[PDB]
Amino acid sequence: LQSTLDNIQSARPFDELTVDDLTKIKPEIDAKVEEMVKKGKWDVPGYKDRFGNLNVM
Amino acid sequence: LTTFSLYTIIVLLVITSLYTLTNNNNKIIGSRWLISQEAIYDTIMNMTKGQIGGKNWGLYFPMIFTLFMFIFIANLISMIPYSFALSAHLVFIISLSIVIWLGNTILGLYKHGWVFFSLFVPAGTPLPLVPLLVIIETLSYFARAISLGLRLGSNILAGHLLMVILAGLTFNFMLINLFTLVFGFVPLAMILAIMMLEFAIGIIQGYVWAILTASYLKDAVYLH
Amino acid sequence: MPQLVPFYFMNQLTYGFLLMITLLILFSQFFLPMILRLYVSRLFISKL
Amino acid sequence: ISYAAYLNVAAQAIRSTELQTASVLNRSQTDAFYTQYKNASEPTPITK
Amino acid sequence: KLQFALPHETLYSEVTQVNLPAKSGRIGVLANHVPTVEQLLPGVVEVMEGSNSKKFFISGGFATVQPDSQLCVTAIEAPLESFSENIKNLLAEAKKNVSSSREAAEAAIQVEVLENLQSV
Amino acid sequence: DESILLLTFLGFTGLVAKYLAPAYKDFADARMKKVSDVLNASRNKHVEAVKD
Amino acid sequence: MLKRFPTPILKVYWPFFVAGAAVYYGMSKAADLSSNT
Amino acid sequence: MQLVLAAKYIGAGISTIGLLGAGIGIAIVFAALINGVSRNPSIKDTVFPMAILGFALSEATGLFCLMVSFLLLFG
Amino acid sequence: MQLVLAAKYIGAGISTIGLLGAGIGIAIVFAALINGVSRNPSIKDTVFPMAILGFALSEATGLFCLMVSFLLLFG
Amino acid sequence: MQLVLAAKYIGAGISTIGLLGAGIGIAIVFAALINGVSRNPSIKDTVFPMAILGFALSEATGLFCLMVSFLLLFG
Amino acid sequence: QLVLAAKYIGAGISTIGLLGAGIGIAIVFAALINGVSRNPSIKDTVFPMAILGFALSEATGLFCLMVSFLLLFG
Amino acid sequence: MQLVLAAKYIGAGISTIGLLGAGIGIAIVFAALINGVSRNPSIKDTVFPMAILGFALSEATGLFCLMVSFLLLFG
Repeated sequence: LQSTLDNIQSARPFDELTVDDLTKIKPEIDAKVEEMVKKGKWDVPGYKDRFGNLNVM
Repeated sequence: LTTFSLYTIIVLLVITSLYTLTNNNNKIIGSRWLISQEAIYDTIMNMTKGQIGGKNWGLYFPMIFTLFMFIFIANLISMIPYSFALSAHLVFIISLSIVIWLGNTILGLYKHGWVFFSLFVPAGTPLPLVPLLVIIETLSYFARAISLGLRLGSNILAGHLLMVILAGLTFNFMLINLFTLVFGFVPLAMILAIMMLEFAIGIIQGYVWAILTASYLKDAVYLH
Repeated sequence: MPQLVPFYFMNQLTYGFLLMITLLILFSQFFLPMILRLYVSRLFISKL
Repeated sequence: ISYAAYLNVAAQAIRSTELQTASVLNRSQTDAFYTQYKNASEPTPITK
Repeated sequence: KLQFALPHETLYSEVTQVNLPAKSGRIGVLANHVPTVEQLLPGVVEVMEGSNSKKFFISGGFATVQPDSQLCVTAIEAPLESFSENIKNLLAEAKKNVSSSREAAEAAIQVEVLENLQSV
Repeated sequence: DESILLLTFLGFTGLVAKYLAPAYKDFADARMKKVSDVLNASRNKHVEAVKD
Repeated sequence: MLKRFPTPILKVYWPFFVAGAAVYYGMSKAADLSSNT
Repeated sequence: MQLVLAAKYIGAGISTIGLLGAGIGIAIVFAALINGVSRNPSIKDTVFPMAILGFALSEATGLFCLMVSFLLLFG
Repeated sequence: MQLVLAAKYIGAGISTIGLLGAGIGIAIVFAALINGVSRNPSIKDTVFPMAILGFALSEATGLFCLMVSFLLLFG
Repeated sequence: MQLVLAAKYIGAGISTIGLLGAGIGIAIVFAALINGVSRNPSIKDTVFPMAILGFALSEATGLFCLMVSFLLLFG
Repeated sequence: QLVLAAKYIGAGISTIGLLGAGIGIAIVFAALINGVSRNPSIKDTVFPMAILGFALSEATGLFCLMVSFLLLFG
Repeated sequence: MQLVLAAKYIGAGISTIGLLGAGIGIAIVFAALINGVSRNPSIKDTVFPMAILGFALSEATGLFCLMVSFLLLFG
């Protein structure tokens, strides 16, 4: 747990960062995006409830 | 070479910049310019999730997105006081509209057999006027082919031409008597209001295109 | 108007339809998933 | 259902922040027993 | 002058502008307004006496401008601050309840109340 | 003729920088902040769990 | 930056593409008909 | 030439008719404004910018008629 | 030329038709005023500036029409 | 020939009459918005997309008319 | 000559037909906006029907326009 | 000869005017449909087949008019 605290302290890109770097540490990122392209939607479930709906209405 | 060909190149170069010099660093926060292309993505996501709302809403979302962005950019080209729209070549816009309409008709015919023609039966009504109500549904169905195209074409072309006519007239205002030389800025301001209006109706037209061919696609995917 | 009646219709239309197929692919394969990367990444960070 | 029954249900619901006083809550509950009579002969007293 | 009266309170008895949500949309009263009866729907209500403004949450009632310019408002309970997410949790239950089943109408009223709650 | 149209375009771009550019800056800034706050909040959130 | 993702809009969009080809042929002939109007 | 010149002066008059539609149009927006403000009292802050926009769009249709008139008359 | 002089007088007449729209428009604004003020009899002082504006704008569309008439009449 | 050129300019004037209809139409869509808002301001955000949609669609018929005029005039 | 002129005149007159469709469109959209402002909730059922009504109202105008093009070009 | 040929094309233009009324007619039916359904939330099942009939009859006057237009134009 001490190591876990150190690990977030030594790495936390909370001001920005390339999405590719997140893909590199977690290729699940690119996988989930790909699964969504494959599925036939451009919805992201839960995205809308903690990030914008960005619509006129 | 060919002005039309040259303007197709300019459009491509504008669009690349919206995901290169606007999408700066691929931030997980998103660049200030790139917030616009998030909002476009979401308001058309929620629009074609509204309009067609299938599992194929996102499957027909790239086509509905490049029909948005095309019209959105080509009414920036139309704001340039010496560069003339691709959309102002009406033959490209109308042709595109009929093509999209044909690809709906074929899709509908294929997907729903000869009971595709049940789309053209509106509702239960007295039997001697049931065939009448098939005829003036098929007519209105192939009104969809040209209506969408003539709408966009007329607005953009008429707008650019309107501006050019008033600009030429305000040139000739300075050449009539000296009381008109004074207050030569007052007509220029009228053109500014119109230039604002032509920008507005061009952004409105991109949404109106993409909602109308969502409404037609609503009819085609799910009969009625 | 005479200026909007050339006979160069197919020449124009060739360059036009080439642009449509190009932009469609360009958005669909490249730039649309590049927005979807931001969304999914934001949500994954949101989860953890 | 009756308009004032509609308003009644709404008023009862409206007493929910939960931080509201007992008298409101008492005004939002009843234990009364609706006896039913007719021509003396009594349909069974369903709770009010 | 607003007469705002309730079976347990009466917060007003001159009130300059009152903005009301009624089964006729929204009505605003400023000084002499037409002397009418309007059924008040469940509401988010503003009452202004001078420029000073008081926000009320109103459980529906009646609004009636009298021809003596007495805006008689009668409603079952009142402020906007009292409204403040347990109500959302109860409303979720109420949505469930309609599925099985007066209770059908009641749960429908609960959906209406959910709209009124969202208004806050 | 078209030089009058170029004057109209110059006025138009002036108006954009006058009205829209500070507003769009404020809007863009606001949204940018919101994304950042959620992202960093979630980082914090798992850090709390570690401590628990 | 760029990462490609294959989107199956090249075999779901077959009636759209078919309409384009037919119109291409007709527009070749239309250009010829207008050049011999 | 006398025929074509006569066509300019006559044709201008014909075009002038289109302006009438915009004229009624301006009024419809302002009538809506007056009614709406009387209903709410306080809605007016929102509605007054919308009223100006509605007038302008209707007015613009009128101006299109006027420029066709000037194309025939002057042009 | 008799044809040209005639054409001016004809075209002028045609222009005059457009004015009818503005006349109706003005009335529409005033009707709304009467009903509105009746509906909230205290709104009047706020509304009266708005009313003169709406009148002027509806009338203005009429003015442009009348100008095209005067141009055919006098030039 | 003069008859043909005359007919272009006359025909142009005649077509321009169609524009009046759109001018009234635009005002009507906005009037509905104004009345709707004053009667309920909470609906407004849902309504705003529909309002813009109706504006464009209404305007389009007037612009169709204007294009026939330009097809005659310039063409 | 006279025949060529005549089709140009006829084209002008036919264009007027569009006027009725334009008023028509506005009446459909006005009713949509009033209905939805009354209900807060009618819109889901009503909006498809409103687009149908729009299409039909415009379509009558397109018939006018099609006669106009048969005159003008044809 | 020339006058008769002219009269066909001109006559067709004149005929096309009648169609406009049917355009307004259809809109009135759909407006009433919208209004009725918004009033009840539930009249619609009775009203919708009734409405399709109303549409058909209002349209029909236009179709008769169009028939005559084609008889003049093509014939």
